[PDB]
Amino acid sequence: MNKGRIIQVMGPVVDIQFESGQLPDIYNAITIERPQGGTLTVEAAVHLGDNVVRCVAMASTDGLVRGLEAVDTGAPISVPVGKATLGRVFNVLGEPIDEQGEVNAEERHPIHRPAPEFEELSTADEILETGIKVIDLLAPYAKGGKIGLFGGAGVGKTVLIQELINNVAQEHGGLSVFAGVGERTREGNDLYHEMKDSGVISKTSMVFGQMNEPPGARLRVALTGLTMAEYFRDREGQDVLLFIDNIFRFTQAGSEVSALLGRMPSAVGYQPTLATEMGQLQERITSTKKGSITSIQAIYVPADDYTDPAPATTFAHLDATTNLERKLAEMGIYPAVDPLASTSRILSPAVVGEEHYRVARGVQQVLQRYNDLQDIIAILGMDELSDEDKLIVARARKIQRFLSQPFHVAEQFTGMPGKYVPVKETVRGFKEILEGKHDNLPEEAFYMVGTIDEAVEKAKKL
Amino acid sequence: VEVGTVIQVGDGIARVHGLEKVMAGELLEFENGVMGMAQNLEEDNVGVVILGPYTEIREGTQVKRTGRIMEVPVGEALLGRVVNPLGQPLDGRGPIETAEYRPIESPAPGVMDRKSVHEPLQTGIKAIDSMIPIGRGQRELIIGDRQTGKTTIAIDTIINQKGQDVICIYVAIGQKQSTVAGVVETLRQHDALDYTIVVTASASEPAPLLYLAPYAGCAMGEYFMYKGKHALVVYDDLSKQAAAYRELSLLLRRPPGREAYPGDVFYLHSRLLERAAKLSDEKGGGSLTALPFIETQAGDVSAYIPTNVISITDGQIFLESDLFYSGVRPAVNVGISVSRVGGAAQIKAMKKVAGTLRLDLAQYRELQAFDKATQAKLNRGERTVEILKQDEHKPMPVEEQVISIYAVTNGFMDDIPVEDVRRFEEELLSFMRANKDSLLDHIRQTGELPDTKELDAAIEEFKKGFTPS
Amino acid sequence: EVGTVIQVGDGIARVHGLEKVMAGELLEFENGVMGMAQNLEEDNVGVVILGPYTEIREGTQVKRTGRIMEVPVGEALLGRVVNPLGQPLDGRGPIETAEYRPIESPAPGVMDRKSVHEPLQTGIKAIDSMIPIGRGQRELIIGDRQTGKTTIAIDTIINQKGQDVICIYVAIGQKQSTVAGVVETLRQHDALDYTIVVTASASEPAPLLYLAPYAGCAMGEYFMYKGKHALVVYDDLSKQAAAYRELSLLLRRPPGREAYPGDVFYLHSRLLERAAKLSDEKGGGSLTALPFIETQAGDVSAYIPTNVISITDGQIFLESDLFYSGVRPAVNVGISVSRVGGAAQIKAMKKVAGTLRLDLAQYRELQAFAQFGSDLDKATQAKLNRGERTVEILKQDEHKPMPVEEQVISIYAVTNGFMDDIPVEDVRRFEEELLSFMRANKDSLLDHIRQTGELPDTKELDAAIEEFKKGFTPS
Ligand SMILES: Nc1ncnc2c1ncn2[C@@H]1O[C@H](COP(=O)(O)OP(=O)(O)O)[C@@H](O)[C@H]1O
Ligand SMILES: Nc1ncnc2c1ncn2[C@@H]1O[C@H](COP(=O)(O)OP(=O)(O)O)[C@@H](O)[C@H]1O
Ligand SMILES: Nc1ncnc2c1ncn2[C@@H]1O[C@H](COP(=O)(O)OP(=O)(O)O)[C@@H](O)[C@H]1O
Ligand SMILES: [Mg+2]
Ligand SMILES: [Mg+2]
Repeated sequence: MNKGRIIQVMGPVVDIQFESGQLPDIYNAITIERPQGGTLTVEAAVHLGDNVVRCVAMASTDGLVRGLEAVDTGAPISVPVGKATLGRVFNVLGEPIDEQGEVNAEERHPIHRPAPEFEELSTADEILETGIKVIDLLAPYAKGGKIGLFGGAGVGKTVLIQELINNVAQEHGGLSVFAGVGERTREGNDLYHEMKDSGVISKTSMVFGQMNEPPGARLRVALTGLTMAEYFRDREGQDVLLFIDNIFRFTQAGSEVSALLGRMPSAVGYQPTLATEMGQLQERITSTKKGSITSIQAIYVPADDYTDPAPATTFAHLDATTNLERKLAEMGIYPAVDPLASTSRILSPAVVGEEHYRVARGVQQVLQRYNDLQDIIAILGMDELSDEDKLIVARARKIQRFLSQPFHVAEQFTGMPGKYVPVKETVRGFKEILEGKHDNLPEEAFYMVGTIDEAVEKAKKL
Repeated sequence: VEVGTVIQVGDGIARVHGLEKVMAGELLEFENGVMGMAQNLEEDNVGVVILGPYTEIREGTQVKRTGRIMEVPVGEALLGRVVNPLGQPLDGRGPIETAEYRPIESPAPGVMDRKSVHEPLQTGIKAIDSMIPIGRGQRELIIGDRQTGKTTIAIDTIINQKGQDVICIYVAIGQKQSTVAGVVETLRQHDALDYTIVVTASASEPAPLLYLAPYAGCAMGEYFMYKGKHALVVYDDLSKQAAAYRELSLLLRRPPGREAYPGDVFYLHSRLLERAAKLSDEKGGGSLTALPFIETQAGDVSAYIPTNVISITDGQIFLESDLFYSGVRPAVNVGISVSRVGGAAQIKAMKKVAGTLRLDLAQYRELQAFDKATQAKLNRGERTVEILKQDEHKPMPVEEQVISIYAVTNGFMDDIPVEDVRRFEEELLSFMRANKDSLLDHIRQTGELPDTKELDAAIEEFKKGFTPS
Repeated sequence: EVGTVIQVGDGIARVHGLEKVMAGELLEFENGVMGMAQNLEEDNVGVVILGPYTEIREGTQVKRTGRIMEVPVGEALLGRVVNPLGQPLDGRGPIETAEYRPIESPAPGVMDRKSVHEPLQTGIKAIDSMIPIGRGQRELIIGDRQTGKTTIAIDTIINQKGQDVICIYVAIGQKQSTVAGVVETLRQHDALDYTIVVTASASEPAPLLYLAPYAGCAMGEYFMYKGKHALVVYDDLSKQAAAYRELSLLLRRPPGREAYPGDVFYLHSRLLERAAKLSDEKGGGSLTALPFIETQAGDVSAYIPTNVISITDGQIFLESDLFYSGVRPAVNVGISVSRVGGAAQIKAMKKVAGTLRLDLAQYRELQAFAQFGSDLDKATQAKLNRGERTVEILKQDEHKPMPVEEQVISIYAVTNGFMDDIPVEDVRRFEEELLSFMRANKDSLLDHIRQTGELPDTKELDAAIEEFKKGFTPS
């Protein structure tokens, strides 16, 4: 295998000269022993000529000296996969950062690879039943799909993530992966302990590409988490979850690497490889014949501009959006999913049934009408409304409470035990409310329950 | 064999020493089977763009001449097959056995080589066929925001060519491979695959393959055009191709301009769509119809790349976002959508029935955002809107379209409620197909409308049996 | 060991030789001026000069030290004014210390930390109530010039008097007479004797502006790793960023957005992550960071602001419109965030602040109806009367930080409706006299909040406020 010498060190870029006819491939990991203990890993980027290879550093370049030995590993950054990764916290290189002993995996897979071949892919959309009423009805997740997660601070983003891990593991037997792209170290520590307390730690492998690491580390960390998610799809046939927070910081890292390499910038200062880099990440997240990887992705929107190249390129791959609203969290409506703003590509008579679509649209039309009358009700009063609207307002308030749900992860907060509600029960429950079967029941009965039978069961106790 | 050696390489762009006798734009093959394109012939070296994965190519890697100008396989061997821009099969159904080849870069038909477009290409979609009719050899831009129904128009158009002897080419550029796999499965279920070629360069594929994808699909369509047959090419989409070509140009350090695109970005699309044409009787009378896609951002038709393709094509079909997400599908914007060919691309019956239909609906939508005379036009407008609504993957024969549009425009649905118009249409055509088949068959054979008095009686005969809500 | 200079210009020297030099190593020129090796290239070493360069020429010799840049740390720096190299600028003799720390130092890992649970009281009612800062947190103070950014940091430092918290004010790119004015303000309020002042003024070389926050961070880390608590202020990182840009562009590293290099985000993230709250196993000490950003015409989506906003745990956005109106401090509560939130507050403040953020949100939302006086229904009438009174409580004078026990009673009084009877113009005078009354007579209610960290008996507190309210004379 190939051995070289450091000729230049310029910030997080390292030029390494190798011998003739024995150079590292592009995206190969190259290890460099530090003079003061430890090992720096760098990634091969450009072949400049004269057997010199420009490399992007995955850690600090301080302390490096010109002339030090650099060893070509012979492959990309290879990371552990399988059940040894579960309940563990990793870095970009697949090394444990939790101080919890050895990671005894059987195989290590490279983080750089092509997307699945055309023949392997699934040929039709299938719903991924989360068990959460609001999501499954109004903005359902697709197997192999990508979901944009929007919401402010303290609205139930981390609790929703933990519940999706729990529900898919409990009912579908699908494990999860969390990729912290530009993770704040304080929040990574909190998330680790929060997932320990809820118990979903055992179903998830965590990978952090922390804020204080170089641009190369934060660029490739999503690929490390992705590779762990791919094992469970390809080998064990699972419908896997892959959380990426934040997907903008993946794009941001690419732009930073592109600037370090000296490429000409594209529109709005982004890297010219904007679509290519996003596509090569996103296309690997898909539904194959054996299994799938469904990805929930937190997305920052620069200057609140959705036409900006970063979100615009990201939205090209999205199949749905889960939009968390603070006003619903203030009312006590958890999960605080906005039932009008959240959308899904697979909400149609083709994918879900004709009944599902009819009921979902009916719920939307009732909730939209109630939302329009808020200004009229507040000033003029209920007597201003017609007999048709009074009934719509009554059903909308029942519907809004039946969209809430007690979570297995949020037993500490709510007090009650958690509920998994199937799609058929969710469709039936909201159908019966729209038809007017439960008009005479009180509004508190619909709040914080699973099925429609539990709402009727709650009514006698009130 | 004549050999060369790579001396520099980065981002899929290589500089090669040797290859002394190599042509400009020649196909090349590296050690590991990956293909390349000799772009620039320099004094001592050759500039090579890699047309595939470049993670096994490096300094010292060897590359050889093929002796062939950049080309793809063509002919009937590609029918029902899924390929990449080089013509390599992705479906896993064995190799493309063919002797016929055509070049990626190829000159468009001259001034005397063409004839005016006069033959219908029926999409099977009422809104398009009536108001923005496409002809054989026309170039019609399909433009609109993300998730406004662009691909569905193309697939339903392709499905509608079953039994019409028209070869179809669906070029997927920068799309998710999930959707291309879904498309080919949809064509299999509707028996549209066996006359369709699928060229795909997905979002994970490197930028030069996205760049080449439309020209490969164009070449495949051109084969049938110049042999006297008719073909349809779909570029889904040219915004991904333009962005892919911008990457290549910025990696080559070529001077960027508006929205960072290179100066030949208009020429990228203009030479592509010029090759789509209607040939003369001397040249065999064949044609290639083009449906290029452009994906706008927030409905901005005045942006650089959208205005480039509007400036090339023979009119456009704009898909409105507000209409699309409020029940109106397909969401055709009647105000700014247009077909340059127009009446020449329609049969006589469709031309006469839907002659002023676009401007009538354009007036209706203006009056909607605002009396007894204008009240009648609003009531007529709502009912005509319900007729032009249509389910996906359900093409309508032209004889059935003209009957449906004839009924609503002459006022046979005014007494019927607005919510019952979609059911009124469906049941009226069942009555017309089963009983009054001679009226429909007259339109099929001649192309002209039937007797006015006889058709009016047939509609009024059905209305007695119909029951409203 | 030894190398000779090839070219010199603009605080940068390129040096032949120095074959075994480390990246970031300290170098010594023959005249005694120091340098730092930033670029290691194939045929030369790009060195940034930490001093004057008029005596550095071609043929000038440079020596290896074999060491990274260190700074003096400990109790000796308290009350002193220093440069980023730790050299005294106040003219009050040397800094006697055995303790030293490196300028570049790794931040605590994921397992070395404990959740931020301890208040760091700024003494500012608007910040402490609705945008609370905890010990170990990184809270950005951001806004245009003359919005009150520096004042907030100085008032925070003054409020640490007698709280056993070592403060560190890092000045980057400022006028030196303005820094002299700041230390005099700290001296007059008895704040200087627990404060370290690091200053790299505008006339200093660019590397000292670049290194100033890291030097101040190292001085704060000494107390953090020893089990004590510390506060660091970077005023400001905009001028630090521009100084690092200068050096990168002079070393010909490729430019990007606003001509900054690809590692300018990495620069600030590496700085700010070193501020933390350590675990019980690691001693339980902390370093709280208050980085500054000077925006231009309110452009929070500019590159350097965008970087530091995303890195930090929250933002205190200041605005000119509020400042000119008389809302001082000029804190925009709607867009300002603290992701730590309630965890950084005592139980008393957490309970009263829930109604305060609710009332203030509804006031500025329904401010369109304000001009339409007495046409409104009584629901929106009382909320406007309540809202404008809470704004007057959130106003606060310069250099007058309030103890947390006095804040909670003032917030408790206004939110429960004990100032609805009193006019709008008399609310600030009503506050000052109420707390004077509470300090003198009803100290047992105050002392309960000091000791327990909770509210006293509410009906007893209601009785205490009502006795004062009768003695008060409106106007
Ligand atoms: N499903 C839920 N049921 C009840 N309370 C919830 C739920 N989700 C969130 N909360 C409340 O909101 C708080 C913040 O949740 P978290 O997921 O940490 O938000 P974020 O991640 O957006 O900061 C929790 O401490 C809890 O009190
Ligand atoms: N006429 C129609 N009726 C019902 N659904 C439609 C119709 N046209 C398109 N759709 C659906 O709307 C979505 C968007 O259509 P698509 O062609 O994918 O738009 P684009 O290609 O512009 O993203 C798809 O899920 C498709 O199934
Ligand atoms: N709460 C306040 N009340 C009255 N004056 C203030 C207050 N806060 C700041 N000021 C004054 O307003 C000016 C604001 O400038 P400064 O505090 O330096 O903010 P910046 O650092 O953003 O310029 C100072 O001259 C200061 O004296
Ligand atoms: Mg499409
Ligand atoms: Mg200031």
